[PDB]
Amino acid sequence: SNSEPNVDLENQYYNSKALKEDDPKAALSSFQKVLELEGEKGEWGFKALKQMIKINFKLTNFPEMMNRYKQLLTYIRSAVTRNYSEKSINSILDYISTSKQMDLLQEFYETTLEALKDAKNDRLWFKTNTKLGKLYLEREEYGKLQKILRQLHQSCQTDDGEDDLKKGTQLLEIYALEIQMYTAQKNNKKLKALYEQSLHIKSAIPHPLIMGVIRECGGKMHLREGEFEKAHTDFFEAFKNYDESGSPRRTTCLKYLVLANMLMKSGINPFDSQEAKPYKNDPEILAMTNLVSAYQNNDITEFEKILKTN
Amino acid sequence: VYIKKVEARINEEIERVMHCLDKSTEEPIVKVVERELISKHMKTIVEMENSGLVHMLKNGKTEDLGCMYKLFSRVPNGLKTMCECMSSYLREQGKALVSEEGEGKNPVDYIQGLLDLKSRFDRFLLESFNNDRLFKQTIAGDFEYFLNLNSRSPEYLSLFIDDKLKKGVKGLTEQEVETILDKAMVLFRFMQEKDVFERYYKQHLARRLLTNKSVSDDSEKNMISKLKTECGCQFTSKLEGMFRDMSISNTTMDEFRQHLQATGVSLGGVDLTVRVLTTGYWPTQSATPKCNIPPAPRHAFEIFRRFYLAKHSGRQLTLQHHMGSADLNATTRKHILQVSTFQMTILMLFNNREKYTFEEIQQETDIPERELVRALQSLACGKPTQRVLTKEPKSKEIENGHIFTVNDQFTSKLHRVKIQTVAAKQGESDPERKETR
Amino acid sequence: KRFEVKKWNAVALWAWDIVVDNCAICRNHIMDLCIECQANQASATSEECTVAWGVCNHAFHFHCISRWLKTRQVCPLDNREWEFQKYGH
Ligand SMILES: [Zn+2]
Ligand SMILES: [Zn+2]
Ligand SMILES: [Zn+2]
Repeated sequence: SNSEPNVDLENQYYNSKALKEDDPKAALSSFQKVLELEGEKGEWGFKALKQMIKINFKLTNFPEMMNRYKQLLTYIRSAVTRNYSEKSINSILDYISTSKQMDLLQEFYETTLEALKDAKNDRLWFKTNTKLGKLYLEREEYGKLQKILRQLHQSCQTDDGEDDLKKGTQLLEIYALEIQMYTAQKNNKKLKALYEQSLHIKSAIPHPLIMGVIRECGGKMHLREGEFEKAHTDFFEAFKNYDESGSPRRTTCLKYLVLANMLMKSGINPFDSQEAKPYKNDPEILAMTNLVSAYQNNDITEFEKILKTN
Repeated sequence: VYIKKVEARINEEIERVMHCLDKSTEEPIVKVVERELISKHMKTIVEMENSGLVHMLKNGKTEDLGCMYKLFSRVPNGLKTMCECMSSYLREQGKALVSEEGEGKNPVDYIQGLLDLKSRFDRFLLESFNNDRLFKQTIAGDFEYFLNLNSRSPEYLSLFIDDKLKKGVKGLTEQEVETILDKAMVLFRFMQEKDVFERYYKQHLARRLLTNKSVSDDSEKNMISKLKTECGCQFTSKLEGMFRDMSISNTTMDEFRQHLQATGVSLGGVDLTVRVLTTGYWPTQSATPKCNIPPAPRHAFEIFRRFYLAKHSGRQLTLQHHMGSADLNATTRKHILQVSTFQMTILMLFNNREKYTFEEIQQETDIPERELVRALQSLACGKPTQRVLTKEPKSKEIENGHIFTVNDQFTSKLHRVKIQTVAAKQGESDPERKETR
Repeated sequence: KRFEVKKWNAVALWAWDIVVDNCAICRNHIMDLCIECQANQASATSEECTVAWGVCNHAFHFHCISRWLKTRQVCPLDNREWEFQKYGH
């Protein structure tokens, strides 16, 4: 196929990249000269600006880092593909997240928010809110998380309705944020409401972690009511999602699946091929494995001994 | 001009009868007169073909269709033949466009040309027919008829989406991109033998992802959302897991990056971004070959395999060469080359010792079949004036005893210069592709 | 050297292997016949008793899952409808 991008621009950008390991003051001027000589839109200059932010964040240079990020925000909506742009931006957001200047983190976030609003790119503005939302749940903040959830929900009404038919993808993130919200609060009334609202309209392509979290709440709700088949199914998918992603809660979710599997009065073994293999011999799961072995063998004396021992 | 004249005749007749006669005076006269005038004139004028119904629709006369709809609606059995003639014209237009005879038609242009026809007819329906249900039913039924005619069509359809997704320059705004693909699947619904279409659709979505990244992301999830809304589970869910495994790849690397932050890696592992996918969604390319690995990647793969077998026990990895890329730093300046995990073995042997031939790379490499030849020719055969692997017996065909050299090619002064001629004839046509079909 | 590799972006595929275990319906093993083949039939001549692989990547004896499909059809390890994607190992 081939397509002549530019001969001079790529040379000068990588020349500055070769000078990155040298003194930045000469390199950053060289990167700026690339941007001035960039002229036409800067797929390479976008990389140069991305590298400049990475370099400046090393030597604690925020003032122009966000000002050039605003240039990147305008650079998002000109030529660069959405896939590369938000992957670059997500890496920028993750790279800023490395330090602990949380004030600068959210100043970066709020500048990101309104910029993506302008170019009708609420797709990434939703993702940044989800990125900011997940961070909020980790440190238990709800004052602005609720505002985010309302704004994300506000972007999701089709005026008369409260949901779209393609933003069911978005409602996955919205409810997953709310699932973790009421996990700490232990609000069973909202937990079922979230799950019921989720189930019907969430039908879409989810992120594996989101699906596992949604199903994990459903298994808890079903177990707290009495349904064993539904709780077992929800724990099954949540553990399946955890395996693909790699969340540490997979072992804890497996314990949920084992208990639900034993509660439905079925001799079926909930390890099989789904629960890999080594998880049977895991020290935190070996006690559960012994419970399954005693449950299948109907050894009440051995079962009760394991209950008291562990 | 007759339709305007008869409309005026009705208007003056109804005006006279309500003002010069008694109060009601309208039911018997109007119905019989309207029925006779409309029935005979419509039949005799469409045979004449002198700017009748088919001609006044071909040139795009919005007013003529609008006045015809508002007049023929009063007489029963008028819309029935109106849609029948409209469907017949659509059939004639469809056959002249879905014609299969003649090779050399662009699949992207074929759908796009037909796509404009659907939008043009929809615009006429909205502007003139006032969104009549009968007209919508007939065009929907007609579109179901002429779209599933040819056999070689699901293959062409999947290529149309591939062109749209590969590059978005044509209509940079996502609204134009999404509209083209929105009503494109309207054509998809009117297609029987979905199994053969799915298999073609499975294969090319891999082809979209396995060459270059940075397609769209956000709309890629969006176009998947419409996919599950319209098709079903079994064949489509496999696709939705492929892009899901792409998310699995980076998330698995997020854990791998955490290990990179904790433990520093030596020269075997300077700069690695490995990827982890599941075989349950991503099909095998051709055979998952078993070629050799350069020593620096050998250590990197060994470290990753050891890490994956220690902290991620319960699954073992299989190495392959028909996937990925690399950045080969060459060295008057230092320009980094690019090899898509095909020439890495060939260049590594050259670094160990130059002046090799086809026999050298086929005896001490455990190299697969002609896919080597197609990969080998990516550096020598069919190359522009940016050659990174030259030979003295320059020929299109690849012989056995030919020596390879290297050229500077300062015309390729690009510190990261990429070789995009890797594909070339990878998916060639005729040799052994039709016989296995 | 003249050419040195700095970056590499290979893709490492993983597949659940050593899927030997137990046909959970028969509780004997993934192979070595089933309860309907070691306790039920005695002749076992011109017989088969293969494995049965589904869309959800689960594995059972062909005899065990087919008989389980009489009453229920929901793959008792989940709520999936258990399409039949393969037979044998
Ligand atoms: Zn069995
Ligand atoms: Zn059997
Ligand atoms: Zn299953």
